Amino acid sequence: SSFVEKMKKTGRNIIVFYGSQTGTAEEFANRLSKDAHRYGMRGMSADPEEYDLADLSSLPEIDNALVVFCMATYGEGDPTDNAQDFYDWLQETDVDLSGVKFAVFGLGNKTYEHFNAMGKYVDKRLEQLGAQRIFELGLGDDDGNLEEDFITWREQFWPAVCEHFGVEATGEESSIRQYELVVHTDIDAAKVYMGEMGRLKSYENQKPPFDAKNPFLAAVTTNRKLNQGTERHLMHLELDISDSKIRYESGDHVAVYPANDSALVNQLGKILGADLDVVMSLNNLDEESNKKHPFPCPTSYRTALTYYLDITNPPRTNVLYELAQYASEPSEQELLRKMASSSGEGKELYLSWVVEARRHILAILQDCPSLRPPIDHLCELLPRLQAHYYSIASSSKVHPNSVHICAVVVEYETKAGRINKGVATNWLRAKEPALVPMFVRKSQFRLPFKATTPVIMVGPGTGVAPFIGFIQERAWLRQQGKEVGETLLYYGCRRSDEDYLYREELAQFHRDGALTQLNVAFSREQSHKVYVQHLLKQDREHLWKLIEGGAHIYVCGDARNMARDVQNTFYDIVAELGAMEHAQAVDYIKKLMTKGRYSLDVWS
Ligand SMILES: Cc1cc2nc3c(=O)[nH]c(=O)nc-3n(C[C@H](O)[C@H](O)[C@H](O)COP(=O)(O)OP(=O)(O)OC[C@H]3O[C@@H](n4cnc5c(N)ncnc54)[C@H](O)[C@@H]3O)c2cc1C
Ligand SMILES: Cc1cc2nc3c(=O)[nH]c(=O)nc-3n(C[C@H](O)[C@H](O)[C@H](O)COP(=O)(O)O)c2cc1C
Ligand SMILES: [Ca+2]
Repeated sequence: SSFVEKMKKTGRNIIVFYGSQTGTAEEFANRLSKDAHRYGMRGMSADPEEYDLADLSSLPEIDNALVVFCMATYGEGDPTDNAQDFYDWLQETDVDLSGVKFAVFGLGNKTYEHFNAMGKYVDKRLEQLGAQRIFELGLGDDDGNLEEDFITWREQFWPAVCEHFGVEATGEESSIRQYELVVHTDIDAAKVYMGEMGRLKSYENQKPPFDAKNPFLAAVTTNRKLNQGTERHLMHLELDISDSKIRYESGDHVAVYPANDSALVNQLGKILGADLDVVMSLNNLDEESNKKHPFPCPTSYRTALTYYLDITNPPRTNVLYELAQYASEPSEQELLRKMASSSGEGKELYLSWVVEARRHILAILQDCPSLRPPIDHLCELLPRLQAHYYSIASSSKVHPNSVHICAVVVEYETKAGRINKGVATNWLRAKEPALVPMFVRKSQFRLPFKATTPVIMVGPGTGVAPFIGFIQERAWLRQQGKEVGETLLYYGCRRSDEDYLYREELAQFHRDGALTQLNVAFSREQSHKVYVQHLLKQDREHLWKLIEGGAHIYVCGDARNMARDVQNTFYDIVAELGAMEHAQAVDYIKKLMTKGRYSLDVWS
């Protein structure tokens, strides 16, 4: 299957590939594909992995061929896994792509080292190869508002396509269902999905290998509150992976498929007067597509809203639009409709009423009571429930049959006056010591190859997680008689008497000599604030010495402000004691990252 041939046979001329890991690039690519119709074109969205991009040179065979790439960037400016083959292709190929027309929208996050590196590389590479850019590279920023970055970009993409191929707005704009409903009245239980992903019964009859499509149901053997206060809830979990064949190393991530709050799901059924226990199936009206269902079908609505659908984040604009038609009351519909406009008051109303106020789907149906959409249409609009990532807090050398998690429970109050709860954390929190569907995702965050190499670990708050495993492995290495270099932890929290994670464990590790140094910064213990970077600055002399000697630096935690301040402080350090300019120090540090001596495991 050549993607070009498939376009020819299904009559399409616009193909939008998506580089996606948590499914955002997918919806974006899907939304572009459906837009084609308004401009007299026929487009399709596709997963690059399922094809050979070297076929891009056969695109001229289709009249008015146009390829659009929605690419997301991951770990150290790399391609999502489904686009690794494509990336590999782009670097070794020197094929001539004259005649190919393209546009690229990258999904990125300014708070990461290589911002939108994938999108930038694809766009730059296609031009070098000869293709013709039909519109400027799009730079979505998940730190600002990705959605807005998208609709803004889209609004200027279509017109630009219209002007190049000589087409126009068919005017037409009638919401088209992508799936068709079918109720299953006479259905056996052995044929109904109860929340497993991929293969039916995969949860009950567990067989390896276990990965994202076949999660291992680990038993929760330990779940204890790590902090003293009751204002927040930091917890430590231990997951049994015995009999799973799963392997991991300190630094890797453990992902889990949670379930929504059962009461919130019930509230939804009640505000839609829908019997959630009705088994059903949603079939793709495009018989030639691979996505026969938006999620494992057949399955009840309850199972769908609890295990396969994201009903907690703020809905994207295109979702608020389709739902407007179910708003009888004049003023409520008004509200919803505009919320999709590019800019104007509509952008502002969306950011304020939906995003800032953090209104989820229920919250909306509650603040627009006239709005009574059918449960099956909603089930098609909403995004999939994603796996959630946590930095493994254990060393496989010490706990080969157990994966540890250190996490803070997300719970806060919204402007709208509701109590918002985090899906995975509240779900994990209610797990009594009983199963969690998980899988390990390999990372590049790793202890030095040589045990004698020093390590500087900077992890405030839950950022301390991967380091708990690092410390265990380093203590275990001293025990096996190996010589180990210095091991310093720069931890931080608010008050030694409230959120000091693993206080006794770390204190004990230090007493034993495993932890060479334990430096904690309490940000709210005195007048002003003490952060990890301040302690890092004070130790400039020693850190420089270790750094000049070949030490490995690790930073884990808040990506927004922490990661950048800690890095700014390491800049100053190298600049002050390295006898060089700031800009040379920035170079210095950035070189360490490429040598693998300054590793980052940051999130937000
Ligand atoms: C590679 C990686 C590693 C990670 N490692 C860890 C780890 O070791 N430990 C850990 O605890 N977490 C970690 N995280 C964060 C973790 O994956 C989840 O995002 C977190 O546990 C929250 O999930 P949730 O499902 O409970 O929240 P969700 O339901 O997904 O909700 C989260 C969203 O709620 C919003 N939010 C949170 N607090 C507020 C507030 N006061 N006001 C307004 N909005 C708010 C934010 O917009 C946030 O994006 C990691 C993330 C990545 C990508
Ligand atoms: C582990 C991880 C690593 C990331 N690395 C980068 C990065 O290097 N550069 C960047 O611009 N954005 C980075 N991001 C942000 C994503 O690119 C952004 O959230 C995007 O919307 C994800 O798209 P997806 O849902 O389609 O996979 C990262 C996100 C995660 C969870
Ligand atoms: Ca010290």
